[PDB]
Amino acid sequence: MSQIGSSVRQAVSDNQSAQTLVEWENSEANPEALFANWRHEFMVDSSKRESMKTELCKELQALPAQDLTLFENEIRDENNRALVSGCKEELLAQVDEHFDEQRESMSVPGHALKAVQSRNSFRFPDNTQKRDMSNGYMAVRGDVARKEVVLTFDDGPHGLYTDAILRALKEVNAKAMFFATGKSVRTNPEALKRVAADGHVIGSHSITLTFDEAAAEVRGGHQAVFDVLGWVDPVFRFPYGETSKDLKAFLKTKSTGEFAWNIESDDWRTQSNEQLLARVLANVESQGRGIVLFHDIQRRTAEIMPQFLRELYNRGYSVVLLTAADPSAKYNSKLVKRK
Ligand SMILES: [Mg+2]
Ligand SMILES: [Zn+2]
Repeated sequence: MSQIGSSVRQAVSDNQSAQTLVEWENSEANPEALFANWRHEFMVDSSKRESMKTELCKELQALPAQDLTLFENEIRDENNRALVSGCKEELLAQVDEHFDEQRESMSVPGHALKAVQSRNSFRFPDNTQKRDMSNGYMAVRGDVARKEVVLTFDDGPHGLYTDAILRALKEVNAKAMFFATGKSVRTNPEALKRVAADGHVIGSHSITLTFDEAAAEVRGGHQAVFDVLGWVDPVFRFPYGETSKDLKAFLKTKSTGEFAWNIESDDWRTQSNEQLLARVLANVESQGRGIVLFHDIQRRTAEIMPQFLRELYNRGYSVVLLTAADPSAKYNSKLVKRK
């Protein structure tokens, strides 16, 4: 199996050795990238298909279940159906059994795959705060008060996990900001509509360039949201670590807020549910307030969301939604083409 096995082991290794999100973003063995390349190889040489399948299955089946979670989204992705058809059910049983075991030790269990009403029976107060985005806006902590946090979710919607996150938020009257990506929106428009219907803010996150190529990436995610909903909030998040002064100026000209964050979840890193809750809550406490970075495409984030929300409440934190001061801004984005 050596090249496929080497790449599988490399994904796991790089995920553990990365010190930051940006470093992990720099990996050459990101599972999404690995499977995009395998789909291409599979397409272009039919003589290699059966051996790719047997090898991929053997190498993924060799992983400990917790490590296998790194590849879960690729295994679930119907685009990869032919690659994993030989072992999909078995792999997903291993991952599902892992999250079953993880759930046992939680006082407020969640479930990313099915609709569960958690044990949460509290309600965060409404707390929506307006920001003038007409000549842009740079958010790090978002100008919120002590013990206020803004929950933000990148790269969705996912076909399953986002709805679990929505259920968790709704149960406790929490609102959030979603920075959707074009690819996810095109795959899952009905899920995006459910996010919209639950009162959340929805902007975009680009994913990869010359200035014009980068600007086109900024427009494209915004356009995808707009094409589904008839609006897109004037909020945008760069590809992590982007420093371009030109793109920052562009956003201001285009009356769109630029959202960074100050509270890391590290939810990109394979880890136990326990570890993830500990890291994100330690960072909430360390910072005291601000903007939290989650990914609604990360299963484990959906699994821990009810528990996370209960701990925010227990710890005296309140959830804030940031939104444009101009309620019409979402219908008149300078990043989208009408009609
Ligand atoms: Mg505004
Ligand atoms: Zn992202």
